[PDB]
Amino acid sequence: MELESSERELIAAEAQREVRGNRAAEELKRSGIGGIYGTLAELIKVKDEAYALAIEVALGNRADNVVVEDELVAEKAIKYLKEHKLGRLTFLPLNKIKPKHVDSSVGLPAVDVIEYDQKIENAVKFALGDTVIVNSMEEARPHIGKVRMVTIEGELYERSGAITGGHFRARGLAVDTTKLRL
Amino acid sequence: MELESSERELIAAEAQREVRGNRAAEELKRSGIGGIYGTLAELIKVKDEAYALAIEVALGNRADNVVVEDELVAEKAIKYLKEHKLGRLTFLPLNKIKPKHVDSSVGLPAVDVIEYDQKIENAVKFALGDTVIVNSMEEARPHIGKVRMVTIEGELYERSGAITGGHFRARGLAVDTTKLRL
Repeated sequence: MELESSERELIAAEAQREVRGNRAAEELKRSGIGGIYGTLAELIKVKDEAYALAIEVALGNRADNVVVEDELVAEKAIKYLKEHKLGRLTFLPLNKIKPKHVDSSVGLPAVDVIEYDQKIENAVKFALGDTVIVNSMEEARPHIGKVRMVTIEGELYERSGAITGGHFRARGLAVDTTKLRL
Repeated sequence: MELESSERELIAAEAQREVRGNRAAEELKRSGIGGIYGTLAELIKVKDEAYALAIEVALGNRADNVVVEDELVAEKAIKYLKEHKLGRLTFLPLNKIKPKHVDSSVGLPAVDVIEYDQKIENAVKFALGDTVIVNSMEEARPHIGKVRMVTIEGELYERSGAITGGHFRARGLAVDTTKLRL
């Protein structure tokens, strides 16, 4: 991230996602259930640090979704979660999950700035396939409700028209600007 | 909820949503910004306790979304959140937000079991407008990816094909079945 504020935002966003979310995905890899690939967070790599915040924001909770071979794998995994009291997960079955697509030239498709195994493409395009990265809130307002957009600084415009904004980074304890304790 | 397990699930789901989520919506009502109606959680009432868990699950995080008059209200509110370091919110602008609709006879439309002010209908139908309530996971599998469904016991099938399941209720400390301390 170029700006300090952007870097702080990214660290904060990442920290908050860790607190929400459920490490149960790890326990699933010891269930013996085959056909579980992992979370999108484990499967997607950002190609360019300039878009790290945009991709974190555009993935949002989808980062914690678990990619699986099919709906049978999902139902088996859900039984395991229930039996072992491991909370909840969202599963993305490769044969069912519907890819989304960009249908405009408003900006840079988010999928262009990530790397992932072609095998899980349906899951990746479901999460990020119609997301476009734009530079600011100004260059976004005309398309609210018609294009999914994320700004470089981390505002999110769902295609539905839902708008998400504000700082990820918290206020924290105040720190004297004066050097009162050298 | 008929079953004890369902009631426990509902309490747990509600408690978990409270911990996630941000009470910043309350601070917004003191910003002087007009055209803010409140969160969907404050605006929707369940008509029948039998569907309380289904509606909690089908709303999910949308329960914390803030309904506003238009995108101008959203952008003003986002500036306020940033200035006062109040974290993030998702806004639903009534003039932009896209209602969803049920296009099948698979089961009971979720909107049929709630009450809400007609004024915010676009926001409510955006969240719940294509959700159908079905009785179990069995009566659901054929339509994975073509109908948004929630089971009475709280599994969620997004129209995309994403499947969410598992207990909301936590294991907790073990409790002797033996009466060892009368």
